[PDB]
Order: sequence, then structure tokens, then C-alpha cells
Amino acid sequence: KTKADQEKLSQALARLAEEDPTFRVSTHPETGQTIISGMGELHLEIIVDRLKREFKVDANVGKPQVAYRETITKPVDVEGKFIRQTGGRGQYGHVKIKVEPLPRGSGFEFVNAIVGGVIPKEYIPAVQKGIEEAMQSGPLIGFPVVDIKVTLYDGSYHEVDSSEMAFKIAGSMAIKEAVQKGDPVILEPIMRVEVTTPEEYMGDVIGDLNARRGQILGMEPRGNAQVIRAFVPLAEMFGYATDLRSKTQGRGSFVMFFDHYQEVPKQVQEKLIK
Amino acid sequence: MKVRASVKRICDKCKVIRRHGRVYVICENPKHKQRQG
Amino acid sequence: KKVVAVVKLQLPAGKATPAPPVGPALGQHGANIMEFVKAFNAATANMGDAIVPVEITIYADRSFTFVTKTPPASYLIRKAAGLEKGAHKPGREKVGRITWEQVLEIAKQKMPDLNTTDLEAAARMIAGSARSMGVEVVG
Amino acid sequence: MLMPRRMKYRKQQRGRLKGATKGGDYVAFGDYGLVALEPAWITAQQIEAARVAMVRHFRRGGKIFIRIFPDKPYTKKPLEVRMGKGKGNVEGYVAVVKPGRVMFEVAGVTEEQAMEALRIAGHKLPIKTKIVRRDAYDEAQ
RNA sequence: CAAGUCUGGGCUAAGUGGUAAAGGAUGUGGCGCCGCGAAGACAGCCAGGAGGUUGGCUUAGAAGCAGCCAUCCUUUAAAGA
Repeated sequence: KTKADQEKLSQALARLAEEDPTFRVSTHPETGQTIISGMGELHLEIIVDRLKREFKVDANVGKPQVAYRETITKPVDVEGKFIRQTGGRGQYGHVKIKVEPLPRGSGFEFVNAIVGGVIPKEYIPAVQKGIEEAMQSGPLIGFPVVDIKVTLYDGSYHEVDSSEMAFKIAGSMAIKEAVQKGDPVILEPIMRVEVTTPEEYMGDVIGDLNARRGQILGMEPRGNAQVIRAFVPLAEMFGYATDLRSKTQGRGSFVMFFDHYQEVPKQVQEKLIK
Repeated sequence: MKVRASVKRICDKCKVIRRHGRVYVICENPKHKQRQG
Repeated sequence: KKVVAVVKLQLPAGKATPAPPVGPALGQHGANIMEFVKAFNAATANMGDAIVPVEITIYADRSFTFVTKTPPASYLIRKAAGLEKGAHKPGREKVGRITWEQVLEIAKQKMPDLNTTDLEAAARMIAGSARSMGVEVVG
Repeated sequence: MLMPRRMKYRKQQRGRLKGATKGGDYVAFGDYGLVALEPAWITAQQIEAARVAMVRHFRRGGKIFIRIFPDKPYTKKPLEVRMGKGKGNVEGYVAVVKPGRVMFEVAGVTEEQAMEALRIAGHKLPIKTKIVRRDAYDEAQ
């Protein structure tokens, strides 16, 4: 809750983490919020009493967030101009680039596409720190615009006006628009899961998984059990413990691993614009 | 599909009954149990 | 001490590992799950691939048994046309073919399984399986 | 939607809907048809709404023939305004339909499919309708 | 409340009559045309209801039974890819 209680909580674990190492407290290193590792609904639940009562902290209990990503569909190419000739530090930076989407899981790639050198040598690092920068806050919501290849294939400059910095903008302008133009697309996190389950409960097991935006990959049996592998979205994945152990009266266990990122079904496009 | 103004046959197992000046329509799936009104 | 059987598995050629459906269903068999990848791949060392149906039957003394049929009628027919897949849409699209004789040669391959005891009939079951995968019969 | 592109007069008088049809009471094109049983005013939307659902119903179908054509401006004074002051502005358009008039008709499609599509069209319309085949529609030149 | 609880034939079973629409319905009468007809029909009982073949494509998997096509053969008294 208000930063006030942020403290009562600190001590909360500072003593509760000695009095029970069967959990783990983690501050999401990308976005404040802290995760509370538990070992079952009830578990986290009963901590919610003690930690909220015998410690009288009264905070929030919703769910983890999802590491989205931004990017684009169609490749574009725009002008990146900047120039400000008034009288001196002219501030003069201007480039044109080549933006092209890359396969979901391609990475980050620039292209020093300049002929003889209409774009000076010494100014590129900064033209990139510019582009690289701007990829931070997505065009859609604000998240790491990824999976693209950038090509610097022109750009002039000024003898006295340009600056290392002036390019960092120009370049951070050409990028701040290529993305806006090439129709953004909300990528999202997919996981790898494997429920260990007696093909008894299976039946619904897979169903359940299907009606979770997820799509199966297989089930090569084991012992009296049978394993099921497949991908799912972290959003439509929550609180799976007391969902699996449900459809299995307890004889059910799973794992989870990250894998790739992937576009949202448009229905989920305008959903996220909230 | 209980009460309505357009009662029809929602699957082969359904039957258009009419006990009591009231056209009922019954089937094996208690969902199709209708009745005009 | 499990119950009895006329198990109707369907194991391909070669892949004979105790792993299911050869474990759950031959877990009430006592089935020497390894006296197959030798007694099988011995007879079907000939063929190579193609699935081979099998009926492993258990008893009470906890022993097994099993007889195997022929490889799919659709098998011999893919290799006899440079085919692999059917033709996605049978009929309109021919991708390869078999003559009046090549079909009458395969009915020979699977004649001790079907039902009729000719070829004028047997062959028809293959010429039928022709358009089942869009493989017109040459004549 | 559909409508005149030009017009001598932006507005025209009411008039009244009588029996007969004057014409288009026969097939002549496709294979099956839909005809007006009561006289009325079909709005474009009314039409449109069907013609959509018409097509919708039968993915990859034939050709759909709209044999009618709206061309009577629909008038309407604004809301909360008294009488006089001239006439009323246009609202939309409508086609004066009369019974025996072949409204739409499909061509190339299984009867099972024609008998269906047409049926549904009838639902987006205000008036009761009949589906006619093609027997004696032979010669009406 | 004056003059037929008049006569012959038909319908209606809700008091419809005794004021409402699209749209629904094995309502109840009445005409029609057109098939099967005792070498056994309708309901009907017990029967058999198969083998190629899990058709081919597709799919995680489709085996008659998601969905595309395709719909031939078979042993028959008959059994649909």
C-alpha cells in the first residue's frame, strides 16, 4: 500500500524468512513489485493472515505482471531530421534508416550502410545509443520494442553544426517513428509446461489447457503416469497449482519454463490498451 | 430454452408436446425443455 | 496377476521399446516386450518400415501371444508412384500412378488378409485405394 | 447501400401503394426468387441487411441478384419541431415494393441452400414473402 | 326487450365469439395429387450390423463420427469409406 507499509513488510520477512525458509521473496528486478514464493494456495494464504495481522501490514494481493514486448509487422523507412540553424551550435543531425521486422526471437541489429561517409565516423556510436535508447519505451504501452534490424543507409551532416549528441536525437527520432509507422504489435511471454498426471485426469487436463490460450505438444507416458508438454501465456496461466491439483485431487504436478514471445490475437490488442 | 414466443425443434430427439393448451417441447437434454409463452 | 486380453495394438516397424502403449496395456500381459524387436524386425527386416498391426493375447499363466497382418494398403501405394503423401485432395489431382499390373501385383501382397480369393476383386480394393489418395490407376 | 447518383428532384411526394406490380413479377435471371406478398417500403438498410446475411449464409456461393431499386427519397422533419416551415429533409431512401414483385433471386446454388438463404432474407424484411422457382416465367418480354 | 329457444346442411371447442403483429405449433375438420401393397409392407423383437482401412490430406491426435475432400471394393441376404 502507501510507502508507509512498505516498511512493516520489510521486517515482516526479515523475521518470517528465518522462521520459515520454505518461501522466497523477490523484488521483480524490472518493475518494483515483489513476488511472494509459496508452496500452495493455503500456504501463501496463511501468510497473508499472519503477515497482515500479526504484523498489521495491510497491502495488496493481486497477481504478477507479464513481461510484454513491442515490435512491428511491416518494414518502414523514414527521415530522421533535426537541424536547428540559428547561429552557432547549429545542432544538425539527419539520417534515414531501414527498419525491417525480424522473426520472433531475432534480437537487435543495426546496419552501418553508409557509402564514402556522408555520415561522419565519430557520430555513429551516438546515433546508435540514440536508436538503442528509444527502443526502451514501446510505441504501444512502453515496453522493450524488440525483434528488429535497423539499417542506417544515409544521412548528411554539418561541418560546424553537428554534434555527437545531435545525432543521438536524429537517430532516436528515426526510430521513434519507424515503429509507430510499421504498425506495432504486442508480443508476449510463452511458457513450457509439463504436468505429471495419471491419464486418469488427463481428459480434462488437456481441455483445461486448451481453454487457456494454450496449444499442446505431446504426451509420452511415464510409469503409471503420463507427461504433457505444451506452451501457454503467463496471463492465462495463473494460480495453476490450485487448478491442476483440482482436476487431479492432488495427484498432479507441473513445471514451467520460459520459451519465446509471440503476438497477441488482436482481441488481446485492444484489451491491453487500457 | 424454457419460456418463449418461438418454440421449435432443437435436435431430433425433441418432441412437440401440447399438453394443456400449452405447446411444450421436450427432449433428452433438459436444456431443450421448452414451452410457448 | 492382472486380467486377460486380446490386445489390439498397432506398432510400426522397428520401434519396439517397452514405452507405451506397450507398457500400460502389456503391463497386464507379462509380455516379453523385447522378444518382438527381434522376432519382428526379423520378418520385417525385409520390408523396412510400414506399420504392422499386431494382436498380442494374454492368459492367466501370465504368457503372451501375437499375430501380425500386413502393411497398410496405402503403403505399397506411395512408394509405387514416387509418393509419400496422398494428394491432399484425392481425385482432381494426380501426383503419380499405378498401372493395371502394378495394382494387380499389390493385391498379391495383401491377398491373404482381405476377404475375396481372386484378384478381379482383390485388385479393386487397391484400385479403390487409388482415389483414396489421388493416385489414378494407369491402364 | 444503394441509391441514385443524380436526381431531378431532391424531394418528391408520398403517393400510395396499390396492388399489382407493374412489372418484375417474373424470374428472368437466376434460378430461384423471393417475392413480396404485402406492399411496402423497403429501406436500403432493410435490403442491405439481407443481402449481407444472404451472402453470409452461403460462403462461396453463386450470384445474388437484387432485382429492386430504391429511388424514393425518404423525408422526415427533425425532432421536436412543429408543423409548417416547408417540407422535411431527406432521411434515407426506399424502393416502393408491391406484391408480385420479384425482390431478389439467386442463381447457381443447391436447393437446399437456396431454400435457406431466401428464408432468412425474409426475416430482415418487414413483409411476408414467397419463394418462386421458374416454371412459366418463360417469356415476359 | 317487441317478434322463430324456426327449418335443412357444415364448422368451432377457446367462451374463440366478447376488438392486436411478426413469429411459433402431431390444433380440428375438409379436399388434393403422388409412393409402398400380403413373392409380407408402417410401428414393429430378436437378429447380423464385417474385412481393405487407423481411406488420403491435415493435426497433438482424427481411426465412420473436428475439418477438407473422396465415396470405390469387398464377402453377401445385407453392412455407409
